[PDB]
Amino acid sequence: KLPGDFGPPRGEPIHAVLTSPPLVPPPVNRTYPAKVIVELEVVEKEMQISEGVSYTFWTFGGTVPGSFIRVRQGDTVEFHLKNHPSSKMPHNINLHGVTGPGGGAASSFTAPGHESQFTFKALNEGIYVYHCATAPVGMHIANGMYGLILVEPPEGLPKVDHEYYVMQGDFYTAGKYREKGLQPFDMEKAIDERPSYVLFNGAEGALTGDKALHAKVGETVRIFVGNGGPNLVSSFHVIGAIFDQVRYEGGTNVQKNVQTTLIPAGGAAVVKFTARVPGSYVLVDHSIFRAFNKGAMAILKIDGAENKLVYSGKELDSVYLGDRAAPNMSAVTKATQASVSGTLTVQDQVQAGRALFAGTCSVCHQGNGAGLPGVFPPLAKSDFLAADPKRAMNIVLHGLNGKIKVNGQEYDSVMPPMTQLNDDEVANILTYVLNSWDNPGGRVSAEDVKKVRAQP
Amino acid sequence: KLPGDFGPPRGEPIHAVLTSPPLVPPPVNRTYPAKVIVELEVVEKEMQISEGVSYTFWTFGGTVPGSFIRVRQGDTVEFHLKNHPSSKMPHNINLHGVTGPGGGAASSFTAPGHESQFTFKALNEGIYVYHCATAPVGMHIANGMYGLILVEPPEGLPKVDHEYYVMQGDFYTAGKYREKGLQPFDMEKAIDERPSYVLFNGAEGALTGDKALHAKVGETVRIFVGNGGPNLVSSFHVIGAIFDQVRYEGGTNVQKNVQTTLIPAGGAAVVKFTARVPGSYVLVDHSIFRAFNKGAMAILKIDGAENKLVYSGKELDSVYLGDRAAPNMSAVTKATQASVSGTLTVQDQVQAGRALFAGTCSVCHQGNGAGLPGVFPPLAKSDFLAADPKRAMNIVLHGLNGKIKVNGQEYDSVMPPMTQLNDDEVANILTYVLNSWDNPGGRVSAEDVKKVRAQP
Amino acid sequence: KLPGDFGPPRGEPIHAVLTSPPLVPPPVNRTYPAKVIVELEVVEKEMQISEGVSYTFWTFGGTVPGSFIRVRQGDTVEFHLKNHPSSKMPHNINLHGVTGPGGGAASSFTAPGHESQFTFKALNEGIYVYHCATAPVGMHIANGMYGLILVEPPEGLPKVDHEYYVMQGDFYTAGKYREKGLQPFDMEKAIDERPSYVLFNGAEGALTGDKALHAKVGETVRIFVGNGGPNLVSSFHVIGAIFDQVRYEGGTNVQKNVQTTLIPAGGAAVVKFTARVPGSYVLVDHSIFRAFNKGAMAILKIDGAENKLVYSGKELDSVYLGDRAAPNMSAVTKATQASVSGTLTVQDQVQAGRALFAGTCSVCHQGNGAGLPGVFPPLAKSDFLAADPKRAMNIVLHGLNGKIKVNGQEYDSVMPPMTQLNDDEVANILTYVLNSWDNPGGRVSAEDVKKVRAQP
Ligand code: HEC
Ligand code: HEC
Ligand code: HEC
Ligand SMILES: O=N[O-]
Ligand SMILES: O=N[O-]
Ligand SMILES: O=N[O-]
Ligand SMILES: [Cu+2]
Ligand SMILES: [Cu+2]
Ligand SMILES: [Cu+2]
Ligand SMILES: [Cu+2]
Ligand SMILES: [Cu+2]
Ligand SMILES: [Cu+2]
Repeated sequence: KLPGDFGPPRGEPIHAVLTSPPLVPPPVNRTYPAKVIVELEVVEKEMQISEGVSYTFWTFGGTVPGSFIRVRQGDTVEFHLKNHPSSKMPHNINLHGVTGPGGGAASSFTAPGHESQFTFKALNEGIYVYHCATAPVGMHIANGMYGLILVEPPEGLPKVDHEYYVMQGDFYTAGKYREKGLQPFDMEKAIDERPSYVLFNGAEGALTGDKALHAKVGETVRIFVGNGGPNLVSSFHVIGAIFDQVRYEGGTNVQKNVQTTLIPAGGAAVVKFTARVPGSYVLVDHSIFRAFNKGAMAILKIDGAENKLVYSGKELDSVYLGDRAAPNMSAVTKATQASVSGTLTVQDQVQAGRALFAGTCSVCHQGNGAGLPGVFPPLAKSDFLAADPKRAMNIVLHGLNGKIKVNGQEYDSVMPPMTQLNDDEVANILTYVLNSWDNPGGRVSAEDVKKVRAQP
Repeated sequence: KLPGDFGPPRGEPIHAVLTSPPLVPPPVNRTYPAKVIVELEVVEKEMQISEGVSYTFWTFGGTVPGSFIRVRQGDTVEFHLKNHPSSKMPHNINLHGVTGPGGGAASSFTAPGHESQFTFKALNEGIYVYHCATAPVGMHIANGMYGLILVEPPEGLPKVDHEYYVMQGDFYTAGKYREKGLQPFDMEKAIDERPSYVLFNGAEGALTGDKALHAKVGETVRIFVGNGGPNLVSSFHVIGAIFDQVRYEGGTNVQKNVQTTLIPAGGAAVVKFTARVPGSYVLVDHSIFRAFNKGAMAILKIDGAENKLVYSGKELDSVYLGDRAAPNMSAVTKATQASVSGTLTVQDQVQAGRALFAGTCSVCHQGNGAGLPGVFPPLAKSDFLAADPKRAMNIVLHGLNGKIKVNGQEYDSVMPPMTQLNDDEVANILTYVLNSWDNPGGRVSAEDVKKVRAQP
Repeated sequence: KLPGDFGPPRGEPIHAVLTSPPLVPPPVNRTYPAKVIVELEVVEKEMQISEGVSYTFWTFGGTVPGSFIRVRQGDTVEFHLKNHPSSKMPHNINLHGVTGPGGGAASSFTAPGHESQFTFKALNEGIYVYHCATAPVGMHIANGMYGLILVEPPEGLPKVDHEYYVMQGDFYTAGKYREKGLQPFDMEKAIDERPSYVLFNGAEGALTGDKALHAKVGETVRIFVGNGGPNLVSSFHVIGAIFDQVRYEGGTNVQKNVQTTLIPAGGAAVVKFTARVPGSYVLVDHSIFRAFNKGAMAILKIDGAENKLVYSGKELDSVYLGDRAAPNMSAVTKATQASVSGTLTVQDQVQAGRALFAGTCSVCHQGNGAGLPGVFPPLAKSDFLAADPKRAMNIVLHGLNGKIKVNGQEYDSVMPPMTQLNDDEVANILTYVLNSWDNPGGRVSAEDVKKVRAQP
């Protein structure tokens, strides 16, 4: 035979359940093959890739990753691709797991305002990436045109308590990481495989803080994990936990009891986790500068009873989660909007600075600015700061070392430079400091920082 | 014992069958261990890495990848490496799967005009990369000095209908992708792992168009897949199909039913495919900018009956294959030769432009230049073009957006910049357009494009 | 239950055995669960990353990688992290394999002069990376803050003759590869994943020459292999041998009989090797420019009887090991110290040049400078050199091609440029040549080379 030889479609056609990340459609829960009608529409739209940073995404179903598709092995799928009339570009679809030329791309070419259709049998069980395959293919994928399709085995997957949808992608902005405004696609960075962001589910903080995934102690969690690329291979890892199982695509091999696993560009895996201890468990790309400098972190938050026999210790997770430990960074979004409108207040800056100060400065100066006597000097009521508040701009951008004295105490240490911070970020952080802990007040502007950055 | 303990060589020595890519030597078809004499010669030679782009390759047996070697586990191999007297460099060989220092490299050091020999027992069954290991090793490998050796299990591999040889490599030219002429090796790009080309079998289009691999519906195909590197890891994938099996080197684990698989730098795998539906099936490195911007695409073309129950849809594959959908791009080769000779005609430019227009422009403007009314403006008999044919150079290089009117119709859309196109490519494409569809004619030269590219 | 449900700790607390690379603590050799007290101290210190190149490493226990920790699955581990008072930075620890938030990082935040403690049960058997997780996490890891923890299965691992500890890392210096002096961390290179060094065990030559690992023909060797990253994925490979087994972390799957294996950033594997033939077996990252241009090579040296039936050939391994074939390159270290002190002699330069000449020049000009008549011209008593010893600086930096005559013999070949050599390296190499083989003598200085490099 062929694989997936389960008989002809039976019953009425089914109009398929699509879901937006991070949710999954329900199990199909049937024992017969069906004709499944899938309707998916392309929408090109601006969304926030980071706080105060807009990007023109190209999407399947209005999200990155695109809508999740769920069918049964042996189903006949009638696929309808619509391209919204607001689109500027033509689009198509290639579904991994399809048996046929281009995985559909050859038959789904769709101009703005049009619709295409093609039909395929799902022979191949597994989790599979789908993506646009319109020239230039790389640009389409880089702009967010990918998602997952699950083809269930005929008996269905084993029951779990939660199923989630998480997809990594690499993104290429003309501006640098966290540079505000509408950021165009940068073809030069893309060709060179030098992304400015590496993200889960299309944005920094998409799955952190108040947007974390949830489960309880004792529960099992399945995550359908994709890597849309376009270019990067993920050293996919869960901090502080282990995967009971990892299965790639439709593969017969299943790895068990691993914590770090390589997902190819265009690859997908199903992972399973059992919650044992409460807290935040972090999904990262363990090519570590991606996770901690470019946005590649997502959270699964577990609630329930402690188990001190398994893990007994403090819970100070801002030291690595940094500015993503908090529920959100909406103050940054708001300050950026106000700056664009020309209505930025001191308090707007202060609250944005407060959000950014977490991790970035607090790891050494503490959340209250007290420092640690003799080791990290205070920012709280700092005579050194007050003596020349402007010099703080140079200190942040270019670091500080050597002997200094602060609130009558000697320091001889090293503060690394932080030149990667953008002008608004430095301004906002310093404005927060100046207006906290009985410091002199005032404000620093982005334009002030720009001038200091530019001196030799 | 050791592994491969099958007895002493029997019979007469065998003088081994070497083959050029993409073919494989026949199965050894024997039940006893032999002494196998291998003779392989290094040749340094210019070949075309892309149409009109020459490169000085360093080769084992005159090809990239080098000649395929096939032996049986337990054989004693007497290896003779010759370095042709025309070579400028010394060379040697390291065969993965050899048990001994340097995999042979230590004993096969061979100056131009000389020959070396060493003997090894093939203890280890599997598919293995071989490559040069002469300082600087990276430069030798980057210049094309790698291939595969198969060491069969004693009972032989299972019968299939076709066996093919495909090897990925990353290449480092001083010039940019598709910049014409003889391109030197670029050490700086190589150290930084920033290749200009990523190719199967040593050239763009080596396995596309009229050079595709072939099979029929129902047939099984084994591909011996290598990654010579030097630096890249391939997210190796078949578009529109699945691998029945993937086996790395001589490993005991075999993965089944996967579509995307990671091949390490210096790694090799045996994959198996069963043809089910007619059409072109694309082998790519799914770090997508490699596949679609740097040459990393190869084709397996399947002929036979349609199976509409499995796949039913149109077959417009130029939308992703682009300029590699056609049998070849020989017009580009020819135009480049003519340009070098100072005998480039308008028609030379037109035919080269026609080849490059596929995908690159046709995805939006159509193959006939008609566009799509209101969405993509026409190039065919375009008043906007005719009004200022020179401005077309800026449109290609730097894009166009905003309200415009063309053949009495309003457009308000976005044409992305295409700055990665080389000066000759832009010139040739525009010359094609000007001389097609009752457009005004004339020509654009590479020197014209160069001037426009250089303005602020 | 949970996994690792073996009963409560019994007996007295055990104060755990830590070891420095490349050694491993002994097998725990017990059949009951224990309370294990681990004491690990962070020390920030300058060490030599390469000969004459210093770097400020941040370390767990004074080494890179950090001290190896060995416990039994089911143990309760009381972990004490001390941060030495000389440290400038705060630090913490995340142990992969820990079940709990941050793998401990959340509870081990430790300022200079302080100590922290947290307790965890080792539920998960396997080899696991541990690393610092203090913001900015990437900088901490890049500076060398990683190591391995082994959690044994309850019955212990199978007996082998040797166990070794090898950990890859990528490093980011402001200066270029082999540029002398104290090299700061370079954040820009790190974010871009463009390392200047890629090393085993924290330094070039850490495991080469007289620092190689050892075993004998017939013996089995287990290596606990880590990849600390921060960013790179290793195409981990043994030259001239094969791995009997490769097992990732605590995974249930075990691959057998492979030579090349991908280790994720933050990943760890246990590999097993059986010595069959004498010689040097090279562990590399087979992204080849890492192994041969950035330091990613380590040696296992096997002593014992030859087996000519398995491998019969010469042993000229300087052709690929290059300057790492010799016991060390201490002459380079010494010349650099002398240069810094202003006491650099001609002989200091000569001996440093001699060390660097191996591979770099000897592959073509031979170890004795004789060249090969008609193919590679002589450096020994070279009239061409003597005629204009200064022009040798341009020859090394920028190459030489075309017809030339040397000791009354015609050459028409190509010497590639070697611009990646640093000014001191070129100076020292040429000083060696001038003072060898009855050449005219004199010296070339680094400042001379600097001037020539800077001309147009
Ligand atoms: C890794 C530790 C660390 C981080 C992170 C850090 N600092 Fe510092 N900072 C120091 C140390 C140590 C000094 C003292 C340097 C010396 O001894 O020369 C210092 C000095 C200062 C000073 C001048 C002395 C004083 O107390 O007024 C200012 C202002 C300052 N830091 C602000 C910041 C701000 C704002 C941030 C975040 C953008 C930040 N620092 C991040 C460690 C750090
Ligand atoms: C992704 C879609 C797309 C691709 C690919 C594309 N174009 Fe365009 N092109 C457009 C659109 C849309 C416009 C109109 C822009 C506007 O509305 O401001 C345009 C405008 C033009 C115009 C001016 C208007 C006219 O009709 O004369 C020329 C000339 C042109 N394109 C040529 C090319 C050539 C040649 C190529 C390939 C090198 C190309 N274009 C590739 C979409 C595209
Ligand atoms: C890959 C081969 C190769 C390597 C490696 C190499 N050379 Fe050469 N070298 C040549 C060849 C061939 C020529 C002659 C070029 C010609 O024919 O135009 C040459 C020429 C020379 C000459 C001038 C002719 C003479 O004999 O005096 C000098 C000096 C020289 N090399 C020094 C060096 C030094 C020092 C190194 C290492 C830093 C080095 N070369 C590395 C091959 C090499
Ligand atoms: O556990 N590493 O981020
Ligand atoms: O199926 N991806 O090119
Ligand atoms: O065997 N490769 O270096
Ligand atoms: Cu698209
Ligand atoms: Cu794909
Ligand atoms: Cu070679
Ligand atoms: Cu190799
Ligand atoms: Cu640290
Ligand atoms: Cu980690």
